[PDB]
Amino acid sequence: MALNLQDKQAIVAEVSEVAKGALSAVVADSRGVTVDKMTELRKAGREAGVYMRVVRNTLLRRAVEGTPFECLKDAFVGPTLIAYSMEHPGAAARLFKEFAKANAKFEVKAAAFEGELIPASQIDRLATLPT
Amino acid sequence: SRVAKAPVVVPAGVDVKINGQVITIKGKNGELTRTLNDAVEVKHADNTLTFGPRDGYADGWAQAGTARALLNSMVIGVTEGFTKKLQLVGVGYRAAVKGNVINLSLGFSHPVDHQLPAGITAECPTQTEIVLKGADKQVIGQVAADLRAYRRPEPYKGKGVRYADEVVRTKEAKKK
Amino acid sequence: MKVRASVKKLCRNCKIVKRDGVIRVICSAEPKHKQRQG
Amino acid sequence: VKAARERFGRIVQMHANKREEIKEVRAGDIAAAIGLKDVTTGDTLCDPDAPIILERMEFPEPVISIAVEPKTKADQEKMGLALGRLAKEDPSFRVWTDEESNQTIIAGMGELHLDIIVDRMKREFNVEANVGKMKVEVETPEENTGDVIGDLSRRRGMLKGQESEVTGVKIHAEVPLSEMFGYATQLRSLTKGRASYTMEFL
Amino acid sequence: AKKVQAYVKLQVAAGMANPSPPVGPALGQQGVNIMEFCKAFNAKTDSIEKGLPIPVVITVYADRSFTFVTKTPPAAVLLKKAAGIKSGSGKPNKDKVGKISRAQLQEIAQTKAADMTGADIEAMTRSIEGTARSMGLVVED
RNA sequence: AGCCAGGAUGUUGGCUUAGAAGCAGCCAUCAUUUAAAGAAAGCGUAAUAGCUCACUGGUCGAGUCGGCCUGCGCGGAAGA
Repeated sequence: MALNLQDKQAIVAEVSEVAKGALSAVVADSRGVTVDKMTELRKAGREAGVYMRVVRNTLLRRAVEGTPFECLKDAFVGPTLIAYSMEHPGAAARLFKEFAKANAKFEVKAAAFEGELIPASQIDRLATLPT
Repeated sequence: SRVAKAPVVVPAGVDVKINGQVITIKGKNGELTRTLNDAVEVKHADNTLTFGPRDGYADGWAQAGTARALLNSMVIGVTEGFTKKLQLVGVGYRAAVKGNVINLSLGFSHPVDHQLPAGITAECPTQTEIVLKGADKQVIGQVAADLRAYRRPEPYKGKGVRYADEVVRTKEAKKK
Repeated sequence: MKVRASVKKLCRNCKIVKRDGVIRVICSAEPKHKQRQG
Repeated sequence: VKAARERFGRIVQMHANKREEIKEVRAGDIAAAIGLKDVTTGDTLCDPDAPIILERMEFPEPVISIAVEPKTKADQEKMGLALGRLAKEDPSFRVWTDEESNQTIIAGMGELHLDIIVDRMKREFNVEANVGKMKVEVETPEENTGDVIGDLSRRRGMLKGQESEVTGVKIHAEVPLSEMFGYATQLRSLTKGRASYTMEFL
Repeated sequence: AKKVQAYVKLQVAAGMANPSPPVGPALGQQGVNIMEFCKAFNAKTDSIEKGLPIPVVITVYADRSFTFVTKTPPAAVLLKKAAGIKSGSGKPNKDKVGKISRAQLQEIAQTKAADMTGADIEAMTRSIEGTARSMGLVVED
């Protein structure tokens, strides 16, 4: 039912969940196994949260129309499917960790663990904050 | 129609010679000539080829699409050539080649020799492999089929000549 | 084949082709689905 | 084995068909005794004191039963003696005129086996005779299950156990007795001559 | 070297580990013998289903041994022995199809959320709730 | 249209509790687990594997899909 009106609506209905929470994820379509990717998206839903939308309506034009209002670099979605997995208690939580650790094993591929960084800042990951 | 509404990307390194409706190409490998149908119009336009409906004919686009496909096949023939692989399931089915006349040993009762047409290089990498190469899709396919028709595969074991990709529909004889 | 005076698609992989005017059913799944004349 | 007395007159040891009479045989020899009117196959000949039994008490079960009738209704004595002698020779080949009606029925182990029996009857004990007319359990390779069951369902055959062992598959089937008539040969061509069965009156 | 690649569903109720004798080992494709027939199921087949349905996987891997992180107490046994009424599908539209209640749901939620889990512990709980409710009849407790 | 692939591990179903097998009988039973889970698609259907009901994401640049009415045609259509 990914029609034009449902797209015009779910573009914002999927921009909102990643624009109020943390970064989301994306998972390609290469090879999901009877155990690996099935039970892995299972444990994804289990630990990550019961709000993540592992579905993918991530057309390049639908993205540029809906999501690009904030963090306008979403229309490069020529790449494969998206398993959108946000995070509740702050940014880069267990969902982001699982996606980034699944891009290399325990799944087909996680499309470089796309993520959504509102800053698009200089070249440094979020690791310069010890105590 | 859709295929006819598309340009043939004729690379640099092959000679294109269109005249009237008779077409001629000269690539690295061979030389290919064929007169298109009267209802087809051709033009080069800077390192490509076009095919459209020459006026006054109903299936102008149909003939143009056929001609586009033929000219692409000729271009890729003279560019990289074609290559048909054939296999021989069946006891003692040799495909010895001498000159350019394959000596098929399918053991009917008698020798069968297949005179190839001009433009087919028929080597036999193994005892039960044929590799017909050359620069014309249609004649290579037609000679490969004239071969395979000697012993079309059977349904019960698959005995006979087959294309390298041909999936045979093997079936069970009967209860007994 | 079958020379039924009414050829129909007996399976899903049957196709209706009209070689030589004669309307034929050719099926690349089951060879018993090969019919001749519409 | 029989607990009786046998005696010797001619001892012959020679090629397949020829017979070279000798005087005595020692241990490790193979010869043919004569007039031995009592010992059946697998029974032990020995001096009055030697082994009561020497193993070998098992041979297969016939698998094919057919009836038979000579050209003239009254040569059935000739035929019965022929098929008592041939049955003595082949312990895997029975004969019993089943007293259901009267019919003299012949149980061998194969179609060609029974052909051999009938032509030996016509040639040696010359009587030209024309042949005529439960919970089954079958083993077979686990590739011919589909056809053997298609064959069993082709016959009025209901089944009992869908159990597969390890070197094959054990099929159990309830089929008529007036039926199957050649189930061994049908099965052998069907199973690549690699199956056994049994049909003993459920 | 993987999990069950030999999916052949022929195993009678869990009183005996994958009972071949009964249904008949038509799934005779099993390479299992008296070496792998008493290794792990014989020693960890007590606290899941003792005389109830707990379907066994067909896992035979190429570590030259048989071992894996086995599933939880099966909901198939949980909702058929936590019921009293051992019925289910087949006679679900005529009479009692077995018992299923919120108490059985809480039981299965706190029990089978160890290894037979899904998109949540509570989500596999809803799994057991479905395996208990879709029986065709439940006691609305 | 053409292309990069994903369907259970409560689930021999709780099942006619002899399963008649993550796709025989069978009732029905999304069964969260979703770019997906039907307890039923052609393969083995009584059963794996490797192509896979269904479904979609990824590609890709202008039309596509089925019906209904209608004209004129096509097969049906073989004899001395």
